[PDB]
Amino acid sequence: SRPLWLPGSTPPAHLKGDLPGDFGFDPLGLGANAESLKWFKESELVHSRWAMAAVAGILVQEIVRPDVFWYNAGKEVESPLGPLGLLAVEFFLMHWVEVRRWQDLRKPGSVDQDPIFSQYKLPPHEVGYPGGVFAPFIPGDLAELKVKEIKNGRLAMLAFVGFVMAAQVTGKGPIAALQEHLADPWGTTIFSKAAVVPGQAVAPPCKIPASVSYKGIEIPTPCFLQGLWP
Amino acid sequence: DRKLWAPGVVAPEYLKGDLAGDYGWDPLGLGADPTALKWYRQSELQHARWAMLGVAGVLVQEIVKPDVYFYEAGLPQNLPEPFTNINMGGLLAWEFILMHWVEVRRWQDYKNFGSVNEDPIFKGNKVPNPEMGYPGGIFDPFGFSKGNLKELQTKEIKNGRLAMIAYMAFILQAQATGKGPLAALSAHLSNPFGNNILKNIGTCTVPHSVDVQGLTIPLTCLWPGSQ
Amino acid sequence: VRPVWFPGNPPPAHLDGSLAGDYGFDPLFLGQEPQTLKWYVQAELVHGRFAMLGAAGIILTSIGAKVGLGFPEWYDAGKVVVEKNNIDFPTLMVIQFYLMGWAETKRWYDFKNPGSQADGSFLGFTEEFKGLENGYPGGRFFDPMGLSRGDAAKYQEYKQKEVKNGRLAMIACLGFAAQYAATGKGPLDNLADHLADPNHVNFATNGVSIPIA
Ligand code: CLA
Ligand code: CLA
Ligand code: CLA
Ligand code: CLA
Ligand code: CLA
Ligand SMILES: CC(/C=C/C=C(C)/C=C/[C@@]12O[C@]1(C)C[C@@H](O)CC2(C)C)=C\C=C\C=C(C)\C=C\C=C(C)\C=C\[C@@]12O[C@]1(C)C[C@@H](O)CC2(C)C
Ligand SMILES: CC(/C=C/C=C(C)/C=C/[C@@]12O[C@]1(C)C[C@@H](O)CC2(C)C)=C\C=C\C=C(C)\C=C\C=C(C)\C=C\[C@@]12O[C@]1(C)C[C@@H](O)CC2(C)C
Repeated sequence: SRPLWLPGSTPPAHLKGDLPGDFGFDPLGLGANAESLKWFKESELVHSRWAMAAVAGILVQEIVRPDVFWYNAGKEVESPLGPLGLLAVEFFLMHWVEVRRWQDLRKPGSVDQDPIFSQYKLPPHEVGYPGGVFAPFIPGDLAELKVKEIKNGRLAMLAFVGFVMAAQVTGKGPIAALQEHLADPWGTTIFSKAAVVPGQAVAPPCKIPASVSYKGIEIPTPCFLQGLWP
Repeated sequence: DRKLWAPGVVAPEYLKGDLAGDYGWDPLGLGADPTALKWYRQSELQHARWAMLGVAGVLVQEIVKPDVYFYEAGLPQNLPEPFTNINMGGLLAWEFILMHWVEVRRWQDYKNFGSVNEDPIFKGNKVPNPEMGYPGGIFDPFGFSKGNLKELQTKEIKNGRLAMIAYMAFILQAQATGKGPLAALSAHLSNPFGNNILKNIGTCTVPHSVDVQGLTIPLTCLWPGSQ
Repeated sequence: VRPVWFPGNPPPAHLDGSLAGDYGFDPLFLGQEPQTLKWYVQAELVHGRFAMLGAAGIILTSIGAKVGLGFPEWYDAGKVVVEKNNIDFPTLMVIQFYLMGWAETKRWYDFKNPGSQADGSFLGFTEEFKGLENGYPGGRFFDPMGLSRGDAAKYQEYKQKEVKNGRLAMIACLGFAAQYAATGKGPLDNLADHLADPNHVNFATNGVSIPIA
């Protein structure tokens, strides 16, 4: 009926195709429970959106400021607002917005109302897709755009994971590593940097130091799952 | 199923000649499960076709360039000039991905028969499927089928069984006497009593290991003896 | 009919094909009594889950020590941990026993009284601690993803996989112990020594396992 992740497989009984991006992929059956599926839907949406913003951010940061490594961009900004003032502002603002989102996740009819200016509120929406003031100028049909969102978001999740694992192995940014691959397509793969056989294991060493200073402390900067690296 | 593999044997009641090259052999009873019989026919076709390609490749590679050992042709320093000392990692990547695609497609044709026939990009093009293992269409472009299909399947599977035996023969000869197929044949014809499987079995000419761009491939022989 | 540990041998009557990993293996008839069999089922599951965690941890830390990261072997990690970090081993042990005693007494008194532990006495948590089956607590805390909920055939397949990987991990931890006692080195050091020379490097060539030669 609908396009599936495996063009010959049968989707699980709990994936009927109603959701955007529903391609019948749940081999572990994590979304079998109807209550867990709502939470995983919201987590997929926010992971997608965070990862899309983050991938676009790294790319545009690499283009505008190639002077700075995105993996090191946390300890190289030197803003006048210090580390902890920024951390406090971020903590409280993100706490507010994420607790609001969480309260919409639990009891959906709860939080559409502005807590200051009562005249403004969101229309009755679906969980994960607030709408209202969050969505001016929706260009076209909403279903196809939800599908587009979740597809670009899955791609961007994999893209951020790739940024991480190509910045730990190569030590270079996304476009820098892309040019590294284009300048040597057959030698700069992960297959051409690494190989395990029954008798030896060659893993790529990390280009990220194990610790960095950042103002009088030593932040542990570990490779993600080195050792399990091929 | 007629004219079985032995004069006095009976065919098992699941081998009745509906498959090509059915001599009713199955002495281990592995095809008693029909699921397993389907899967084993597919694996038989895969081993057969890959072994026909393999014997063809070893033979034509020894005939075109006898300068190169087929047992050592996989080494990157023995590769042709456009590919000599190529990075085996990127090569293995090309192969891994391009074969994962096609073999997963074939496997999904095994699981759900007739579900991966259509092209997934240009959805106007459908490979047919008379049988599982015989796609046809773009895989049968000359159109030798839509004729005697059972007889051609029989020819295919017979030559494929022979090619499997012949390639394992090539491999074991290369491990024993250190020579290719035709080199071993000419070495037999040079002295057909002092150069045969006697005085050559028991000695494995394969090294204990081979360094390939940093890796050490363990490089075993199919039987023990003399390094 | 059903796969048995000893093909041909009929399974015992008390081992119906209902529990996960039921292969009719009870030569000593230890679980012949039903309540004792429930107790031993939960014991097998706890042993196997602790052994899965232990095999995974030993394997991961051995991988890390083998590739060169800052890891001791599993037989040296306790000392290294309590001496690198100035940790008092008595304090750590009594904290561990306090917490595990709370948890395991809750276990025990849900086994004795399955209806218990769900009254809201702990912190008001009622349904997070009621238990689905014996040895399979479930709920939003022990089964946060809801994998027991929803698909039931998937749940049975997962029970089988759990008990079987648990038995395999118990065998694996017994193997780690015996391999340390014999070869005196790590598990993946043993594996690399075996992959180097599969012949001439095995349990038959330690002089410990087979004392004949
Ligand atoms: C954490 C991010 C995240 C989350 C929560 C979800 C959640 C969901 N996905 Mg999505 N998905 C994601 C990332 C995510 N996805 C990515 C990155 C891809 C591209 C590979 C997809 C591709 C995809 C498809 C094609 C489909 C779904 C579907 C679903 C739904 C059913 C599956 C389920 O319940 O599992 C819940 C999932 C989790 C709880 C996350 C698993 C975390 C485990 C513990 C670790 C996994 C490690 C992972 C393998 C490492 C990968 C990294 C790298 C090697 C690539 C559910 C709403 C189906 C759907 O829409 O049905 C409604 C569907 O057809 N997903
Ligand atoms: C995923 C979010 C994210 C995060 C955490 C970062 C983090 C960072 N970026 Mg990147 N960036 C992102 C997305 C992100 N970026 C995107 C999407 C773009 C494309 C527009 C960029 C383009 C970009 C450039 C061009 C540069 C950075 C730089 C930086 C660094 C300093 C930022 C700073 O001084 O704050 C400044 C803070 C502000 C100007 C205030 C925020 C702007 C207003 C208030 C809008 C915020 C609300 C709005 C609704 C969006 C929120 C939704 C969504 C992001 C969740 C820091 C490492 C700099 C760098 O390289 O540092 C070394 C740098 O030069 N970023
Ligand atoms: C302590 C761990 C432990 C426990 C409590 C159980 C408990 C159980 N198993 Mg499991 N099992 C285990 C480990 C364990 N098993 C391991 C490691 C394997 C793989 C070898 C298996 C393989 C297995 C199969 C294949 C089957 C069972 C079955 C059963 C059930 C019926 C038998 C019975 O009453 O045993 C009671 C067991 C004990 C009271 C513990 C035994 C302790 C003895 C007294 C000491 C000797 C153990 C050993 C020989 C010594 C080795 C170590 C030593 C050198 C130090 C019961 C739920 C059957 C079933 O239906 O399960 C649902 C079944 O078919 N088990
Ligand atoms: C092969 C291992 C395995 C498998 C198949 C299961 C399967 C199951 N468990 Mg068991 N369990 C295990 C290991 C396993 N468990 C271990 C090691 C522990 C101890 C922490 C537990 C503790 C436990 C409890 C307390 C409960 C279950 C429950 C369940 C059921 C629902 C969850 C589920 O579907 O799991 C599916 C499992 C997987 C898909 C495996 C995931 C693969 C992991 C992530 C690999 C990586 C491991 C990593 C290296 C180390 C993890 C560290 C850990 C602390 C997180 C199901 C029968 C619940 C139940 O029966 O509900 C009614 C329940 O209450 N299990
Ligand atoms: C989880 C399974 C497992 C695996 C994969 C390995 C793998 C390995 N072991 Mg270890 N080992 C295991 C379990 C395992 N072992 C157990 C359970 C023991 C205790 C008996 C040992 C004791 C041991 C020693 C003393 C040595 C090894 C060594 C080795 C290496 C070479 C193999 C060898 O010498 O034969 C060992 C193979 C076995 C003991 C058989 C595997 C386990 C069987 C199948 C368990 C069967 C249990 C049975 C179903 C129920 C029992 C009850 C029944 C009696 C009624 C290799 C890396 C050697 C080494 O270090 O290499 C350099 C070595 O010296 N092993
Ligand atoms: C696939 C195959 C070979 C493929 C070879 C290839 C790709 C070769 C490639 C290369 O060489 C070249 C071209 C050039 C080189 O420079 C590079 C390499 C890469 C090296 C061989 C299979 C070879 C397969 C063989 C020999 C299989 C034999 C199976 C038998 C006898 C089964 C028998 C039974 O199962 C039944 C039938 C019934 C049961 O009841 C009883 C028993 C008896 C068990
Ligand atoms: C082998 C085993 C049990 C075997 C039982 C068997 C065969 C039972 C057989 C029978 O009863 C039946 C079935 C039926 C009866 O009719 C017949 C018999 C025959 C009687 C249990 C292992 C059980 C093994 C377990 C629970 C292992 C847990 C391991 C852990 C926690 C490891 C922790 C650490 O290693 C790390 C992770 C890091 C280190 O630095 C720190 C430490 C702490 C050392």
